[PDB]
Amino acid sequence: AKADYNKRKPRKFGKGARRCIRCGQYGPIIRIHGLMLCRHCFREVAPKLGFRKYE
Amino acid sequence: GKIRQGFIKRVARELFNKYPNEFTRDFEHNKKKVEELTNVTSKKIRNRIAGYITKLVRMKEEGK
Amino acid sequence: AIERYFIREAVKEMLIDEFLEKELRRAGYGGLDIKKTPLGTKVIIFAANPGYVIGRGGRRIRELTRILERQFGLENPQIDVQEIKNPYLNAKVQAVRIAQALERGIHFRRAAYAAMRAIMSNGARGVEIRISGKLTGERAKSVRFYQGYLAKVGNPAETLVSKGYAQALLKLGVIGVKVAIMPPDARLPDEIEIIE
Amino acid sequence: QKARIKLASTNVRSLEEVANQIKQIAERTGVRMSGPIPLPTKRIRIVTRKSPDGEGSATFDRWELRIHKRLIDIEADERAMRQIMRIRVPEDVTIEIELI
RNA sequence: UUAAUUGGAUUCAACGCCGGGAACCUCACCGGGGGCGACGGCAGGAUGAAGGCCAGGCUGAAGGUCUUGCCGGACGCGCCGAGAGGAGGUGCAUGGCCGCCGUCAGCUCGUACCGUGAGGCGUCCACUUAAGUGUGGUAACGAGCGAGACCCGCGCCCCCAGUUGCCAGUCCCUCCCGCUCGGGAGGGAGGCACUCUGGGGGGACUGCCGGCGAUAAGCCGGAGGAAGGGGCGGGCGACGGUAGGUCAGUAUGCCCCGAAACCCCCGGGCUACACGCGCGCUACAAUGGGCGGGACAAUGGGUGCCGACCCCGAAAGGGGGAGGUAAUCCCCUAAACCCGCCCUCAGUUCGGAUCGCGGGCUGCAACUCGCCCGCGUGAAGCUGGAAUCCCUAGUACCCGCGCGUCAUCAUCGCGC
Ligand SMILES: [Mg+2]
Ligand SMILES: [Mg+2]
Ligand SMILES: [Mg+2]
Ligand SMILES: [Mg+2]
Ligand SMILES: [Mg+2]
Ligand SMILES: [Mg+2]
Ligand SMILES: [Mg+2]
Ligand SMILES: [Mg+2]
Ligand SMILES: [Mg+2]
Ligand SMILES: [Mg+2]
Ligand SMILES: [Mg+2]
Ligand SMILES: [Mg+2]
Ligand SMILES: [Mg+2]
Ligand SMILES: [Mg+2]
Ligand SMILES: [Zn+2]
Repeated sequence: AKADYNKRKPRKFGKGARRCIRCGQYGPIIRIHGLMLCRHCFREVAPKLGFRKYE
Repeated sequence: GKIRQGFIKRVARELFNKYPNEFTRDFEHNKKKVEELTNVTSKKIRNRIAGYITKLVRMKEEGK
Repeated sequence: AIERYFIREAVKEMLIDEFLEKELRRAGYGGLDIKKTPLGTKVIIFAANPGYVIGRGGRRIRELTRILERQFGLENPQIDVQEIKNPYLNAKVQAVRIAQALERGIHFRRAAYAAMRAIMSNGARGVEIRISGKLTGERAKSVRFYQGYLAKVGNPAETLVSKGYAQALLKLGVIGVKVAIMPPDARLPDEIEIIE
Repeated sequence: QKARIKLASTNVRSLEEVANQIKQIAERTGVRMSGPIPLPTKRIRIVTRKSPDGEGSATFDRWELRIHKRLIDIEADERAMRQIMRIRVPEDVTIEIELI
């Protein structure tokens, strides 16, 4: 089989086990309360989610 | 700097001329009158306006 | 616990809204609403050209329902299409319209002035439009159009002014369009009236 | 023989409306209801770096989400139980009913 | 220096920065091995295309390929266009976002007027303010954005509410002490007093008194008060500039690669080491070190999880396991501090770097290159030149704790 030379391994931990659900980046993922978003993407969609900057 | 704001002065002067015989030299009476005669919702702004009106009353009574 | 439930629902709406915004661009998309009923979900879509959304007697609404049920987590969806309430008071719609007008080939000054004229005619207190990109040459530039009353900073600017942003893809690159509009019913803190 | 009702919302006014409707329903009938007890508010706070790159002074955003809660106890009476079962809550309010 | 030690940032405004605590992945670097061309067409193709496999060689391992023959039925990279994809070049082609000038007080408009014109006036003068914040005079008279107003929290009082929060008074039962006149501790009834939790409201306005200034704007000093003169701490950063940073978060033009610069797998590297520098931790001891004993928190978090309680072990740890989707159960009986004894100014009973042997946990994997425990060993350091940093009140100094990152790992960031 030649298709087996393109599939990735199913990792369950490490930096490679989590991707942003909006841009697909690895790395700075916010894992709080089940969010899966980069620190970059969270800033520009936070008002739509109901967050506010009170202080 | 305790500098009074422009719109406070403007509204206070407008209220004073419209009802000259409505305000006294007592802060509480003026506070209630300002509360009832306008649509102001901020408690701070009401106090500023009432204080300036009190000053105006005592200043005109003295005759400048 | 309870916090995880609220966050999970908010993300679904954000993803669906972005997908529809990218998908229904030619139909003048203007937001959505999701309501939960014991039978399923009522999904209301606001647009300016419902014909494009429906797409010649079905064949597009069914596709959208299938995509929503499969790709996203909506159960038993049911899509209704309505009309935008105040198109000239919505900044997103106007920004997208200006971007499309630019993509057609109109000079940016004409588009900006036409948009401002229409918006002010339909009863708005103030409007501002900003256009940035490679306008008239290879050195980038920004221009700004304005008239009326508009509050830039503080809490009232956050909660009263409507804002919108859009991208225009031309032959030479992208052009950014920003629009801000103040509704006619907005009242600033220092506007006090004397009761007669 | 008593029912316990839990309410939660991100908008305080809607919560008050639902609580007032339940209180009026209990008032229009002879039935004792323990008053709406306010439980502690949930605050979700997230702090993030502002810049996309790493150059410049470091500045931070503090985003916050608030969830308000209420608790009501009422004795199970079918004449009033149906009335509260048919009230329609706004989409941003969560309601849960259990019998104890 | 190396096969590679991937790249960006260099005064303030680069150097615990890119949330950058990289064992694999992340990854972009080095050695090696495989896979990929929608759609048009050319050779070819049921007399079977394209594709897949039991065993055994090549191999780090591999139907990847070869040997050995079995499979299945409609397309066809052996060829030409075209295309997918690109952490490949360009931040001096762009969008968006961010730092700095700067939370500084600035930047403009309508009509009139002055100058041939570029321009000027308003926006100037005196006093005043944290402020182009105000009061008077003026060829100016009036407006806009910024400042202020606005939003969140903290401190004082009132009303409503009484569970999963609170326990003062009253009643009953049980157990202790100086034998019980008296004083304690649990449990059950019962209650919303007190604390707390969270909705609404009150309260401060230069309002009152005395001076200075002009009798204006304001300033200085007192009473009463929980609070006194932006009450205190935060959020929100105008028109523009900086060819400042980012195309290596995402979006995007042009140029390149396009059977490799695309997609996977294995092993290395980013962890090297004559040396220069930034920010820190631990110390150089008595304003202490050791041993035994005694006290008092808050913020947050928990189902891929927090785990009380019992048993085994010297420790690190191991075997069961109540309750918890949480004001209910758990993390969770902090340290600095106080009392008693040993050491008495010494490279030491100061300091704990470096190294030997042994025991453990996470993980698919612990050598390169993880963290913890026991015994042993015992480096420099005895207060620091020229220089130079932070801070005005519950602030600085000193002391620990929580969350982020996270299978395991905190001398870090954000908070208490
Ligand atoms: Mg480097
Ligand atoms: Mg770090
Ligand atoms: Mg590491
Ligand atoms: Mg690696
Ligand atoms: Mg630049
Ligand atoms: Mg002239
Ligand atoms: Mg001049
Ligand atoms: Mg001003
Ligand atoms: Mg302000
Ligand atoms: Mg540059
Ligand atoms: Mg490194
Ligand atoms: Mg020692
Ligand atoms: Mg090792
Ligand atoms: Mg010494
Ligand atoms: Zn992202």
